[PDB]
Amino acid sequence: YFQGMTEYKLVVVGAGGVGKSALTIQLIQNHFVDEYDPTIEDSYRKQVVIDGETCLLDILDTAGHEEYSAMRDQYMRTGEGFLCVFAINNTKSFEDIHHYREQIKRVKDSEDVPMVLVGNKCDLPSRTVDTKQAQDLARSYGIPFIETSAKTRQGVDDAFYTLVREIRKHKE
Amino acid sequence: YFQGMTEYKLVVVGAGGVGKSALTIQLIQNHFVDEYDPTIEDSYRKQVVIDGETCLLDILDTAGHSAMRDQYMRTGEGFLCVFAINNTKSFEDIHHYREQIKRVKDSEDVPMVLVGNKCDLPSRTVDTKQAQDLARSYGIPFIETSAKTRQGVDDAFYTLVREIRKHK
Amino acid sequence: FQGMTEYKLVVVGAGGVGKSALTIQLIQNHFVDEYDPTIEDSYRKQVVIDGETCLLDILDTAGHEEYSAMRDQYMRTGEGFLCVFAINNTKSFEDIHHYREQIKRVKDSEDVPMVLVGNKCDLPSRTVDTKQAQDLARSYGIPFIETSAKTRQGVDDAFYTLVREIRKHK
Amino acid sequence: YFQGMTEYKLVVVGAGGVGKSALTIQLIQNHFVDEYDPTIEDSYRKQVVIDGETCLLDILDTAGHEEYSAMRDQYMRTGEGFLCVFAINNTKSFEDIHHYREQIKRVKDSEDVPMVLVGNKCDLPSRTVDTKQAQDLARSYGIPFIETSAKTRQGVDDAFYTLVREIRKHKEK
Amino acid sequence: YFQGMTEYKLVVVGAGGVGKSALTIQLIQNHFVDEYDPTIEDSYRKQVVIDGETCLLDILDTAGHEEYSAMRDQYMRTGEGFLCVFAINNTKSFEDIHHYREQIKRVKDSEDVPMVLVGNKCDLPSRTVDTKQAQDLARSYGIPFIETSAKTRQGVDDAFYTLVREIRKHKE
Amino acid sequence: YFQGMTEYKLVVVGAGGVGKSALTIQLIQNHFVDEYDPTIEDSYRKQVVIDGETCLLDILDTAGHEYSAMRDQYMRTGEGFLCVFAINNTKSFEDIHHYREQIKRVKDSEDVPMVLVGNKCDLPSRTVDTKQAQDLARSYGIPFIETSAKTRQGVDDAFYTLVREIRKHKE
Ligand SMILES: Nc1nc2c(ncn2[C@@H]2O[C@H](COP(=O)(O)OP(=O)(O)NP(=O)(O)O)[C@@H](O)[C@H]2O)c(=O)[nH]1
Ligand SMILES: Nc1nc2c(ncn2[C@@H]2O[C@H](COP(=O)(O)OP(=O)(O)NP(=O)(O)O)[C@@H](O)[C@H]2O)c(=O)[nH]1
Ligand SMILES: Nc1nc2c(ncn2[C@@H]2O[C@H](COP(=O)(O)OP(=O)(O)NP(=O)(O)O)[C@@H](O)[C@H]2O)c(=O)[nH]1
Ligand SMILES: Nc1nc2c(ncn2[C@@H]2O[C@H](COP(=O)(O)OP(=O)(O)NP(=O)(O)O)[C@@H](O)[C@H]2O)c(=O)[nH]1
Ligand SMILES: Nc1nc2c(ncn2[C@@H]2O[C@H](COP(=O)(O)OP(=O)(O)NP(=O)(O)O)[C@@H](O)[C@H]2O)c(=O)[nH]1
Ligand SMILES: Nc1nc2c(ncn2[C@@H]2O[C@H](COP(=O)(O)OP(=O)(O)NP(=O)(O)O)[C@@H](O)[C@H]2O)c(=O)[nH]1
Ligand SMILES: [Mg+2]
Ligand SMILES: [Mg+2]
Ligand SMILES: [Mg+2]
Ligand SMILES: [Mg+2]
Ligand SMILES: [Mg+2]
Ligand SMILES: [Mg+2]
Repeated sequence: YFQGMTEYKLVVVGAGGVGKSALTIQLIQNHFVDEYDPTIEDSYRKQVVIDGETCLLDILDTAGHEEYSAMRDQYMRTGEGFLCVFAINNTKSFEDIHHYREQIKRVKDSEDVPMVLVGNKCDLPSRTVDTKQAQDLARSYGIPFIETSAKTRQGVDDAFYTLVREIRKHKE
Repeated sequence: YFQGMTEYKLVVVGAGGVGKSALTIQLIQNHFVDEYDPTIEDSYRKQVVIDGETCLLDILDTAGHSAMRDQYMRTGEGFLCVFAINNTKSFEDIHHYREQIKRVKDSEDVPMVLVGNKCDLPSRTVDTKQAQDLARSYGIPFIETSAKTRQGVDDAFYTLVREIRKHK
Repeated sequence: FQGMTEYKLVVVGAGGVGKSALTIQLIQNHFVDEYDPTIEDSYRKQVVIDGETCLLDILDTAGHEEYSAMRDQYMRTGEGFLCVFAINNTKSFEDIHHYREQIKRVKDSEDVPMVLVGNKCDLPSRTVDTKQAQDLARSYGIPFIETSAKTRQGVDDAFYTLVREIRKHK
Repeated sequence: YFQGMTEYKLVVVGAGGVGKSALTIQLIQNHFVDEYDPTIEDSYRKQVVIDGETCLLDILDTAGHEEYSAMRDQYMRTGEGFLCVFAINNTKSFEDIHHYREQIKRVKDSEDVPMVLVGNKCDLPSRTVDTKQAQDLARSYGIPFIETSAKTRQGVDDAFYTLVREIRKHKEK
Repeated sequence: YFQGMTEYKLVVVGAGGVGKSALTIQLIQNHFVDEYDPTIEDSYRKQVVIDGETCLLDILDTAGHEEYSAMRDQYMRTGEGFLCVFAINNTKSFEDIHHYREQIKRVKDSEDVPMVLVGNKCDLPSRTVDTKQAQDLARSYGIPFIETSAKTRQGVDDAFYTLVREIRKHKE
Repeated sequence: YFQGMTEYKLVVVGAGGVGKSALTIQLIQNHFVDEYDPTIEDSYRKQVVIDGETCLLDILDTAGHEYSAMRDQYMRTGEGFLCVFAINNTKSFEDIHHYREQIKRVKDSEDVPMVLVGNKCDLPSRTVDTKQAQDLARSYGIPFIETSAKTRQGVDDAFYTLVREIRKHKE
């Protein structure tokens, strides 16, 4: 019997300063955070309707650089789906993506972990990572790619909702 | 791909005067209709959330008292079979509604809920136990309702949606 | 703001008083006619109470349970308690004292958010008068609400009132 | 041009103790008030959907007996529709209804004022006003009658929603 | 009396590849479809509140080039309002608009059919159709013009809600 | 006791043509108004959820250039103010200090909930630098948000941020 809404555990990962927090806060509060306040670990909750199903999103916002690596392994084990975020004006953040992905696959001992590749800050004019390169990378992993802006809200709901759909597909 | 909410086609049947319209209008408008205006055929819609899933209920309210009857039985996915707990004849009619539905749909396992309406009234002629035994014999849920007090109204419709979902 | 406020509610009272039926009416808008004894079950629902969005975590307990350290442990997680009796069952009403003492013991406090709930008000076999229950609640400084899980009278109100009691305490 | 939801100013009137406040608080908070705390004047707001239209209910809960009569005139002038409440166990409250209706018509200087007759406390066993008598009275005025219980919530939404429907009919005249 | 929400039958028309599907999917799923999968015929539904009225939108997503022309006439007869979509980087799609409009008017035997002119892909830098020219075209038909991006979601709700308002004006 | 949702009286001020109406209509109707129809006075309402609290927003849309007793009246009744300039209109930005001083004078307070709004951020012809606006907002101790009534960038955020500023002030 139904005891309450389905819950999804989402984890947002990626390099320092790519906009992990800004994406999450835009989703939760409809607020753009202009300041750069480095994260240690924050967790958020939101109830949404996706494809006609009520969902409770539990979202873990992670540090760009995680010092205690056992803590990183713990959230990778518990997370059901991952947003892997880079910034489209930060080539290094893009090159870091494969490390996040490998870490997740290693910890979960699986090649098929729900994930979405997110190219954030698409509102900025100084793009250094081409859409084509990101799409090719996502295709090589068999995952969706979405361009986002925490500032304009382009793609924000879509990135989170797409990840829930990937989790749902994986469980079906 | 998701093209919009799930739709459920529900049909409310039973003898004249048992409260089919009053149940439906209570669900849709939160209004109790005190007058008895016999129905020909009316259809209503409401979006609800049941067990975390959004769905569009299409509800067909039928006349108590035949090609038109067959047509709505064919299109219906689930049926509320309503009698009034102060009307023994309406209860005895339930067997006929059930057989008609099974015949038309060519199925033994058609989502249905047995509804004993007007449970607010003191002059009960149909025992709860008798209705429960009948529902058990059909393998369907039984619910007592009052379109006047709203007791069991949402439950009757939501239960029927749950029966459709089980069947699908 | 990291998301809605959560409230941990625990439903206690004697065997058969309608703790599960009240909870399932809240969650599913369904009346359960069958009596399936509970050990421990948990439910969740988001509601709006006094303009504030709340996530309710509801723990539905066993009415017949000997001393358990494990019982004490889950009860200690509760922020507020519905203490339920049935208005046709005098012994369930007399057992309310025991539930109240248990809650005070486990929470190690005299001031625990609670609501007294007199369930099955639809039945003709009332043995506990409204005034007696109101007097008991007044003696504890808590609200009394009469409910019927069958008609749904007072169901939302019992849970929402408990949330208001928790908010007052915080 | 849409500037936000339509607002309806609803006023709840009737004799002392008939359950005006209990009805309103049941609507607003889903809470039954067992205590009898006599009202002076309180205002409540709730957004609801009625017949597919979103609207803001501004509800003025009044005193049974209003001492300052200019204050009474003021809310009757501003009110767009009125719930006239009696209690089904209180014959005097029912006999008062005609006078509340006449007071409203006098203040508004109109014969066609949106109103609903509400017979409250229908959960109680010692009924002194028969349903038929209330229905006959409502029919004589051309208005809806609804039986309510602020305790069980029977008819509560219906009473308020029906009044909004009466206001809409009057406005669409 | 009231038997449940008002239903509006909306039809999305225009040249191949202008973003008819992408607009509809953005509205329904808050998802941007990056791939180009040519449509035959798809129908979608959504309940929304527009100007305080609860509406059930039935949206018919059409093919750019309709081969069976009796099928085209049938959906034009049943549709209550039309989004006529072009892409602001595709001059040909803009020059085609008058053909779609004439088809609709011919089938409905009316000069007063609820319609909105939609200039889609306004996120792209390679604009070939000037806003002023589109506004002038809309003005010549007596209909609203809205610039949209199925990608950023700019104007998407507005285009559909504006069409519902046009239908309501025609019904009253 | 709870009598229904909390109401917030918001007032939108700023020079003629900066997009006060367009911002408000975007919020209320999800509609971008392309035409320039000068405002006299309009009031709008919307119920929203902000940080888990249901709020009724009462929004007063004002004339760029005002009868000054009428101006004083809405400034007295307003609980919070969006002070709007257009990022392509230097003069509208220079006017901001006058609106702020008027509000502080009328409300006889140095601590009035306000948000500085740089509107039309979709346009390419920017004449007011973000740094200058941020410095000005910081000098007043208020939030700064860039908006576009056209793209809807920042629109909800401007109004919701102002409600959060009012809530902070009311404790
Ligand atoms: N223009 C623009 N700036 C953005 C966007 N997302 C984030 N930023 C900015 O980039 C900076 C870093 O954002 P932040 O969310 O803190 O990054 P983070 O990835 O959470 N960092 P950390 O790993 O240290 O926790 C902030 O100044 C923020 O305003 C975006 O989409 N567009
Ligand atoms: N007391 C009470 N009266 C009820 C209840 N349900 C319906 N009624 C009353 O019974 C009468 C008939 O109800 P109605 O809805 O019209 O019945 P129906 O089954 O739709 N009739 P038909 O088959 O002619 O369309 C009315 O006077 C109505 O108010 C109920 O639960 N309790
Ligand atoms: N008439 C009526 N029966 C009720 C009501 N609430 C519960 N019941 C019935 O009482 C029986 C026991 O209810 P239930 O919810 O299982 O009780 P419980 O308090 O959860 N029992 P346990 O402690 O063993 O888990 C069931 O048959 C149920 O239908 C009520 O308000 N009215
Ligand atoms: N049983 C029952 N009691 C009710 C009902 N409505 C109100 N009461 C009770 O009757 C008493 C008076 O109710 P209240 O709402 O204060 O009445 P009022 O009309 O607002 N009084 P006043 O005119 O002084 O403000 C309270 O004790 C209340 O609990 C009802 O439907 N059922
Ligand atoms: N950048 C951008 N691309 C868009 C936009 N809308 C659509 N596209 C892209 O344009 C292509 C065609 O879009 P699609 O929705 O299939 O077009 P259509 O009008 O439905 N095609 P058809 O008539 O064949 O069914 C896809 O690659 C899609 O991603 C938009 O607003 N911006
Ligand atoms: N590109 C763009 N144009 C905008 C934006 N906001 C407003 N405009 C345009 O600017 C013009 C003036 O907008 P309007 O809302 O009337 O300004 P106002 O500040 O309310 N004027 P007034 O003080 O006379 O009432 C209109 O043509 C409108 O479309 C925006 O964010 N971007
Ligand atoms: Mg961070
Ligand atoms: Mg009928
Ligand atoms: Mg139990
Ligand atoms: Mg009162
Ligand atoms: Mg297509
Ligand atoms: Mg203006």
